[PDB]
Amino acid sequence: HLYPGEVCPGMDIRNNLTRLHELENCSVIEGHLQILLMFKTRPEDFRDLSFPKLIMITDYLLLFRVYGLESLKDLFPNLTVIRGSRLFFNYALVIFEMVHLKELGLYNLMNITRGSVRIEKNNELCYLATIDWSRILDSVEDNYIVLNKDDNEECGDICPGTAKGKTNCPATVQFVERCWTHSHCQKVCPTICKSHGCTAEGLCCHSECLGNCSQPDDPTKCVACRNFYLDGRCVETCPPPYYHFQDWRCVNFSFCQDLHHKCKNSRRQGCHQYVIHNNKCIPECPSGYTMNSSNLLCTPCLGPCPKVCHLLEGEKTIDSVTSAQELRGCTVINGSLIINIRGGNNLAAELEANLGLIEEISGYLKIRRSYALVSLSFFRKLRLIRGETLEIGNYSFYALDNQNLRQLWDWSKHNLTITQGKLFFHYNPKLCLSEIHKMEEVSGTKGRQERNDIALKTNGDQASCENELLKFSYIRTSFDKILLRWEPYWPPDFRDLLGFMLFYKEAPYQNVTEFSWTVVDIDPPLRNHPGWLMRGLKPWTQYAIFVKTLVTFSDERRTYGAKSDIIYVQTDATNPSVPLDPISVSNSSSQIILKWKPPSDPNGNITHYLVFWERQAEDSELFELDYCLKGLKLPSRTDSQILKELEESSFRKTFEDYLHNVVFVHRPFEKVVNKESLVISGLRHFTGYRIELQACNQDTPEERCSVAAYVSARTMPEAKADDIVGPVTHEIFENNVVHLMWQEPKEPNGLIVLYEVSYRRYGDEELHLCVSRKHFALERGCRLRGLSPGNYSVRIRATSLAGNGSWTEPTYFYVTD
Amino acid sequence: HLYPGEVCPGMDIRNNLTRLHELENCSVIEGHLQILLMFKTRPEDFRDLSFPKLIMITDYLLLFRVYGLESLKDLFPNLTVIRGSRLFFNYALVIFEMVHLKELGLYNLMNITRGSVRIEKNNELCYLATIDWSRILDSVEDNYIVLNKDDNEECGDICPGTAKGKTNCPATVQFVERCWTHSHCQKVCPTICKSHGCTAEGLCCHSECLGNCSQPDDPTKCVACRNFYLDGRCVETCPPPYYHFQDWRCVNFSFCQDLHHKCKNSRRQGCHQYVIHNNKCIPECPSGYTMNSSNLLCTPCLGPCPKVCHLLEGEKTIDSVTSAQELRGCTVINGSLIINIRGGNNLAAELEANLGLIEEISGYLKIRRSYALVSLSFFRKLRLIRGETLEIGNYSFYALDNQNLRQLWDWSKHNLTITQGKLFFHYNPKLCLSEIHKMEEVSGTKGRQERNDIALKTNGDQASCENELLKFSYIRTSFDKILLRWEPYWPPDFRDLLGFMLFYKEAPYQNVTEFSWTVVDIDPPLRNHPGWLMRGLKPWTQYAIFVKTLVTFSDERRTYGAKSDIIYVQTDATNPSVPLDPISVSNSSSQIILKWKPPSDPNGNITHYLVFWERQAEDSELFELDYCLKGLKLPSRTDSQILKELEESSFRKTFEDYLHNVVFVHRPFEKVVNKESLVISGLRHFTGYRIELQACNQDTPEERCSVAAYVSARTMPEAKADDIVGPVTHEIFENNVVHLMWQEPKEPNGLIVLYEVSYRRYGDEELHLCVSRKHFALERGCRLRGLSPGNYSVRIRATSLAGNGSWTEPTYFYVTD
Repeated sequence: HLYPGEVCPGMDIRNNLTRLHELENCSVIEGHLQILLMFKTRPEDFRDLSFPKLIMITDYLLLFRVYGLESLKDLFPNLTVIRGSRLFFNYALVIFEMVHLKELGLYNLMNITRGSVRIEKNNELCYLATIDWSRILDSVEDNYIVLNKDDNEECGDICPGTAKGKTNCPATVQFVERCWTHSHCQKVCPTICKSHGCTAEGLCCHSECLGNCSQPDDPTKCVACRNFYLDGRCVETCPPPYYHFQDWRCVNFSFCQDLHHKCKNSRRQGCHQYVIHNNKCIPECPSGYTMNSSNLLCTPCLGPCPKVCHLLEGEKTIDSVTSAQELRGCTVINGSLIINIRGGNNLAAELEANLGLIEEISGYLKIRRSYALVSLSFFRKLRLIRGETLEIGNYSFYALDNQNLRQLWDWSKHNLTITQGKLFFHYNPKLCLSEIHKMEEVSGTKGRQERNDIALKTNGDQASCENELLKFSYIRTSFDKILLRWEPYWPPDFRDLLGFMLFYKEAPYQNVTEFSWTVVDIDPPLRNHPGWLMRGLKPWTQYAIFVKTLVTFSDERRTYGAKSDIIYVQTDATNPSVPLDPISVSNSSSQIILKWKPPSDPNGNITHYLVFWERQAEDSELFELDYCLKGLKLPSRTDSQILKELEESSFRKTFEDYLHNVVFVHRPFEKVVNKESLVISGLRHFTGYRIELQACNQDTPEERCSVAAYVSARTMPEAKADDIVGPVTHEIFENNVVHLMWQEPKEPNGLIVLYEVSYRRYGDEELHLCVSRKHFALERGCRLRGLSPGNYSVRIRATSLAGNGSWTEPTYFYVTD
Repeated sequence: HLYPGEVCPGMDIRNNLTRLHELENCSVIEGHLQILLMFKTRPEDFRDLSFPKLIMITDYLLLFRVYGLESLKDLFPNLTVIRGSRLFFNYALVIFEMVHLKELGLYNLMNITRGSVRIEKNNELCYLATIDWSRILDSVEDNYIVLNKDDNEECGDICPGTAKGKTNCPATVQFVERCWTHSHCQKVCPTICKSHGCTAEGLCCHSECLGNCSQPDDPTKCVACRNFYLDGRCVETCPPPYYHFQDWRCVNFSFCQDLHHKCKNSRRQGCHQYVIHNNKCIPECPSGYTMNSSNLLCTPCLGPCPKVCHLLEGEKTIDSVTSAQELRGCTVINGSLIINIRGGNNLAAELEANLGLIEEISGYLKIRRSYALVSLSFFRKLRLIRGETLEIGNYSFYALDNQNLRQLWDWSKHNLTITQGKLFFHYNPKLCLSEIHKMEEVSGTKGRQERNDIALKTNGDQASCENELLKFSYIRTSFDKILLRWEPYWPPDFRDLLGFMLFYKEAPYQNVTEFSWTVVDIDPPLRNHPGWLMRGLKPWTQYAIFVKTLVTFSDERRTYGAKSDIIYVQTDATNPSVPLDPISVSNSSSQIILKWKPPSDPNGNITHYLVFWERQAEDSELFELDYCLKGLKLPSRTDSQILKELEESSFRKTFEDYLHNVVFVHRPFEKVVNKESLVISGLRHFTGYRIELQACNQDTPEERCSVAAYVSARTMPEAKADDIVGPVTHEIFENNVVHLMWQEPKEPNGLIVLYEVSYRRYGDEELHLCVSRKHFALERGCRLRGLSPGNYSVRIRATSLAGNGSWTEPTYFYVTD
């Protein structure tokens, strides 16, 4: 009971109202309701149309360009709740371009479980601002209501009550009215119940009811079930032996089994092979599980487990990787496959990932005009071709007009078989007959092929199918060049040899398979080991080299020629480049940190670095030239943007190039090992130092390595070393000739630039005086003259390259009056 | 005189000082002086080295990593001016990474004509901040002086004068000294002369001297010539019969002629074929001119005129378009050409532009492993191959291992000949023997080719060389589909036919040459005109279709098969899409402008538009429902961003798709022709209008076209139409029953929502009152009661949907007391 009708799967009404009355009985839609493209329909047609039994909708509702529809108050008078199991572009209710629509009329919808509402292009619709979307939908932030008649202030939304003081329903927030139509207005239950709903008297329903109820506190009287529906009784969870189905109703095993039976054979278009798992009738077994036909339980399959991908009409054409995406993970293909890859990028890897798990093809495989393919290696696991379905002429393998196809599979490792039909190969220039004969002997189709089945004049013609072997004889290397030699091969008829080809490329690893190369041709020898010499190689790199002959195509038995094996050759090393960014920082009196970067061109492995730091004496003129005479200086020793960027970069690159073809051949030094930083200790304070830096790779056997990079730094001085020590003695010979004998700061910051002497009469002003190095040396101190007799005090300060010093303690001294 | 030595071309000193003394005599360098990579050099080596005669340098000066060089005061003691004719990376003086360098010493350089100075990485160089670059170089804004010993305050730059009051040279701007070394300091001439210079006494030189002079006002005593040098006499312009040479000196015809004689044969590396033009010995004739061997004048050559491009060692390999750029504009190639184009983009057009002007190849042409080439059409003007140089085997044309080569040239239009040697073709799958035989008959090489010269088994095998013709029999079109038929062709042996191929592509123009396509295969008929039906076409487009047979390669005489001619087929038209963005704007009482855009899918040519505008009556409830009762409303009728953008775009695209496969079949209207805008006239003021808009393409023969797009608008009202007209009459029946008989605004803005009446006692307050439509209709005016007797005035205002009106004139009226 609880539903007079059945459940109707969602449909797509279009272009005729005769399909709309299919809902004459059913009350719940376990699909989506879409009504669109209704042009000839007139408003008089909707006057006598209603679906009062429709209550529950699972997925969503869509309306688009339905002429003659004025309001839904009659179409869906009892639509209670939209479950929103599957959303339409993240929308559970879409109303788009609904001309002639005046008002919604959905006054019986209270709950929308998922999604938002998108109403747009409704130039006639009114009654939108009078809707409490907060009470209807839990999360209203995803709404979209624009370009309507209520966008501009034009809708006179009037709902019952105003003639009697605005009764029959309340307002909410500014306090604004909420109403659905001109006759029916929105109903809001008390907040004391979240979503169970309330009756007319306001009494709340049972916790299991959703939206509406008939008798308060009765799970058997709900109209909608919050969790699951069961024989007219809402329940939180379906007890055994019932399984939750479609997220809203509970079913027995028999129904799911019958649906699966329908889906096997008698359900072609998009049926779901329902299997029971985790007490849920899921449409399909999830990842890492398999379906067992006995009872349809998603048992965890061990390892790769079958995923049969039945093809539509038994034929699929793979043009690009996107078409292969739909086939991803399919191990067995129940049909025939066609490959027509004309172009793309980085193929044979994504294709291998998507299709490598294929293990069987029921029908036939056909490779046709696949220009970008180079090999069929991407069919990693392909083992057997059933070939139950055969093309015209009873063909199982069809290869045609492949330009770059060079091999099918490695037949020293791979196994394959074909049951029915015969092979076919035409217009495959780069595929020799050797693989075709491997197919006749391996696939067991030797007795099946007949005349004209395999083209003997268009397949093995332009291909490279050398069978003999070539051995390198003399190999020597160098820092730049490489000389190569091999045994002189001659075909049975010497006139049929055109020359050799040499291939080489950068080989960082050893995973080179020859499937991007530099080709160099070599003339035949004059009937003397033929060879070639390289010239443009980069030092200390591994190279992959192999030589292939080139023989003309005589009409007689093919002289297949010889191609050597792939070998790896490593170039020698040379002296590295200059280390980059040498920066020196002083943080102590004798500790200077040094930072740098590895050279841009190591040209080998950098075994050790080399740092030379030498003490630099101070400048000569700082000694014999005065710095306090009139006129001096304190020796305080401490697209245009893109175009200019390219110009500067090219200038720097030009100088780097100049540094790269130079053609190479008692100071305290330390060899840094595997470290890019170095500190120094035991240095004189505040002294200029010249730092020469080198990078090196070879140490013991006649060591030779890079050229030097220079940088300089000065250590931090000592604030104490410049202080004056010793009593300041005074002596006058005849007439106030003040001689000042006092010790010099024999440990200064570099040197003593000048002295300053200041003296002051008691209660009088102090007068200062300079003392130069030359004057101090010649006088062995300072000489003062023209001073009035009395008692004075002397303040002496010393200056160095660091800066001004500290005045000594004022030793007051009295000259006779 | 004026120069004891000759002029030395600029060189590149490197790795040994033995090349430096080559300047023992010459005094002017008409080149560039670069000294770099001097490692083993010691400072003692520079002690006894000087070049006092060097005065004038034309291009620039470069120093880089010259160990042992302390200062240039001895190297270049008389370098007066650097002309800077050709700059090094926009720098006329580069000093980079000069270790051991202390000071510049260039105290005799005054003028730098062009470029700036770049001094960088000089951790020892000082005397930089004491340089007046403004006086030296005219434009100093391009200087670059960083990362030196003067960047940090570490150089005590001291220059003579301080011991004697800073004399012997002045300062300039803060006022700062300018000096070159510790012994020689910069000399600045008085501003009264711009650049002619001054002597020791300050007297200015002649206007033609540059930098320095010996006797003031003497053009014959200058050291450098401002404009041009001539036999020790500076001159503004060289008079005839002398021509300006190298921008600084004048020469006779004999010298330029001898230089050209040296250049033609006995000058291999980079000589300039000097020709006299416009009184200048230019290195080469400019664009649009030619060289005549009689007198070497750049006469204007008529039309394409020869530009012979002699090749280095007679062999050039073209790998990419960049390699072809160097050959651009060359009409005759004196050498041999090799083509090895392996890849690229949009080839055969840029290559044709760069190389299409070639008219002759002296040596041989060789196309080898050119995988990306499709035809030799880019050799537009190639006519004759001289073939004086032949490879091994005496070959002139060498084509080898070309995968996509399909034709050489069209031999109904092109002409070609080859003098010496024989042809060669091997491993050209897509080139049939027909063109090779065309070559044997056209080039005149039929008698030269011998056995094994042309491969008969590896050229015309995989190619498409159909010779017969196919004629279409039945062709009919549709709006979407196309059905095609042709005459049933059968080869001589019916078993050798595999099927037909059909090609079609979008064909906007008719310049289709079949050289991007969609291929569809067709099975042979059952021995009944074979044909195909199309399904995925876009309406109203022109299609290029041609059918090519596919016949197996029998061992007997080739059944070449038949390919039809390229034909152009145009699909039918259908009803267009909806017009985009319909916007309506009101700017008058009856004028409303309308704007829109053409439909996105015209599906033909839009002959005319269709606009339907209908008057909409006002809402019904506005009449019978009061709007002034207690409780009312004034009817004031007026990466997540990327993901959401893609979601919205896909939603719109889904609805457009829904609109695209609909499968199609008395109002005042007007057909707009070839106009996207429309205005309307003669409309009631402030009335709702519904506008239905359509696009159309077919008019007379059973017209049918797009579906409607809707939009609505309202006209602007009249501020006068709402005014009240007519006297306001009053009458009291028994007891102050004030009846107000006055005319209604029978022409309102939509309708009269309500009236308001206000009356006031003399010197007292005014009280207002509403009047509803129903009350006004039933009372035929207003009724007033409960009013004290006396003299009053009435103010009446009318309201409409536009808004509040204007109160009428207060007509004071007296009721009996």
